[PDB]
Amino acid sequence: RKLFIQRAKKIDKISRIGFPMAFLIFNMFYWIIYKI
Amino acid sequence: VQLQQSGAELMKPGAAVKISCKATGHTISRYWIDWLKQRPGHGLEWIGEILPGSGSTNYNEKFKGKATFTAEKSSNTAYMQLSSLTSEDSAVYYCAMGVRGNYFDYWGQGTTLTV
Amino acid sequence: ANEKGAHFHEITTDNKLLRISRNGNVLYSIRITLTLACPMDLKNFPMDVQTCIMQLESFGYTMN
Ligand SMILES: CCCCCCCCCCCC
Ligand SMILES: CCCCCCCCC
Ligand SMILES: CCCCCCCC
Ligand SMILES: CCCCCCCC
Ligand SMILES: CCCCCCC
Repeated sequence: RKLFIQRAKKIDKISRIGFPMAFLIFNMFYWIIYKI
Repeated sequence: VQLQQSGAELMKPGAAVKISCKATGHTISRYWIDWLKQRPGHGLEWIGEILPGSGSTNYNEKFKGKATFTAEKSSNTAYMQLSSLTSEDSAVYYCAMGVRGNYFDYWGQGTTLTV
Repeated sequence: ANEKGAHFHEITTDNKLLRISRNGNVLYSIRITLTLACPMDLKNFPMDVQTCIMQLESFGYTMN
């Protein structure tokens, strides 16, 4: 129900905070390698 | 650049031995590989030369047919197969190499041939 | 050895220089536009470091 909808909110609330982090942790790991 | 040969060879008269010159440091098909014979009592002596990529060889007139040069790009090595082995072939067989001229500036450790 | 295309310059005169010293020492300067070929390694493309070479080789004379 509406409580089941809360997973539909956290399914995006996790991405909204974790998805851009997954690109920042990649961005640190990309330049450290190819700068050598 | 280095040239690694094989161990000594004790061959019976009339047989044929094949000596190897393992080129560890450069592609074998790059430079001319030379072969020299040093029997004691006498001095050194130039057997011939082979380019291990083009199959070209230049044998000394005294060693025509006596020695036969080959090569193998899969292992980077040039072979010299001596046929009709006699007691006269008891000497040391080097595989020299001259990069900037006909001199010999890169040598192998030497392979004794006891017959 | 890897020239891949080359041409003298012949604008208003052959761009050649000759200077023979008193003991025979010859100088020889010619202007050449080359399109040499260097095999590039693009393993890390935007941040690579190339090494392009030119080889001044003789053709019809051996090293003796
Ligand atoms: C409950 C589902 C959580 C969703 C987690 C998303 C994290 C994505 C990071 C990796 C992106 C390539
Ligand atoms: C709940 C936060 C998720 C953060 C995931 C980080 C993944 C790093 C590759
Ligand atoms: C765009 C952010 C780059 C931070 C890492 C730089 C490492 C040289
Ligand atoms: C997870 C990103 C890897 C970047 C390094 C790749 C090296 C071939
Ligand atoms: C409240 C989270 C905002 C994230 C912004 C990252 C650009």
